[PDB]
Amino acid sequence: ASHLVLYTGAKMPILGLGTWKSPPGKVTEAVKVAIDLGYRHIDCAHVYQNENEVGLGLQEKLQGQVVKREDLFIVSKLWCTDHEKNLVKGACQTTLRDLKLDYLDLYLIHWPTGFKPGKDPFPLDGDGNVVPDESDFVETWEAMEELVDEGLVKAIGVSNFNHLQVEKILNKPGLKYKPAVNQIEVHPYLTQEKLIEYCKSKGIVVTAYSPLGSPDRPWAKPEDPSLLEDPRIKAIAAKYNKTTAQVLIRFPMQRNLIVIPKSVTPERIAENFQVFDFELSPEDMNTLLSYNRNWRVCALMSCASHKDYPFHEEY
Ligand SMILES: NC(=O)c1ccc[n+]([C@@H]2O[C@H](COP(=O)([O-])OP(=O)(O)OC[C@H]3O[C@@H](n4cnc5c(N)ncnc54)[C@H](OP(=O)(O)O)[C@@H]3O)[C@@H](O)[C@H]2O)c1
Repeated sequence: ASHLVLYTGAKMPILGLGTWKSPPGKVTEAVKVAIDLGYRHIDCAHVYQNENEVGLGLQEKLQGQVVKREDLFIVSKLWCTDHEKNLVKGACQTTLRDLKLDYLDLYLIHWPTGFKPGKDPFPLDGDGNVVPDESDFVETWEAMEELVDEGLVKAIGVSNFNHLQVEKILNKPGLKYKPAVNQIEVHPYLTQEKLIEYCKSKGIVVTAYSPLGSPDRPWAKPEDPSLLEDPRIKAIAAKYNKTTAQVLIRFPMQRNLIVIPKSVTPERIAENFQVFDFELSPEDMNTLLSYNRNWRVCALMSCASHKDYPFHEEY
């Protein structure tokens, strides 16, 4: 479509640049190059440790009159150690200052899981699992609502919430704003049609993260399945005279999901924008959907015992 529309009215660009694992000394040029290629949406997060450097690229493009702030759709996320209601405004302000922006277009609760506050991002105990705080994400949701009320963010949403977690927000007494977006892992090996269908029935947009399976994820050990080099999808690419990457990016788009592929490589940032020039015929769509192995790349195993760990539920 080019954009999907959130329930607030705001047009959210269907393709965005992902910045997880984009190193601080590469992400400014990547952001700059992307905006030069026409990307108008950047997905960021406090925990990626490069929002300052994202802010540099953006500032350059905005002072250089290459883009108007209204044309940009910048997303960031509230980290797990900042879920306590009193910590939320502070975390949104750090992110705003680092990004050098006055408001965010979308701010997401990054994971349902609140971790014990402190500077350490993943506070681990002696057994090695993560330490929980004393908060419920419904209380965090309320402080996220105050950010809308003050004009710090134009829309709020969640990420990696299962449908019962989304339900607990939707059914909250006093709910002022509902999640405009649920950003979740989606790719052939985790097609997520139940959660997607659910959010779509509730009028929540879906952003598919890790559209290519994340080759650069630290935990990639040699025996892993590589979506990009899986001969089956490379074959349907060959037919399309498109790459495995461009077709794995076209797939969520054809499902009416926002896609945010990550690349710091200029050439691949341009290739990933070169997806608006074709359609996959319905057999192809069915051929990729049938690869649902329910293979998660972002499982957060360290937090599997957490009361709000999202993935013990089916969807
Ligand atoms: N909410 C959440 O919990 C959450 C979790 C994970 C990810 N996300 C978001 O989703 C974004 C994308 O997911 P991801 O970074 O995990 O992985 P991804 O987009 O599936 O894959 C990124 C990897 O694939 C490579 N790649 C990108 N374009 C390519 C192309 N055109 N051809 C060949 N290889 C290509 C990248 O290499 P180079 O970068 O070296 O080019 C990088 O190694 C993240 O950056 C982040 O913003 C959100």
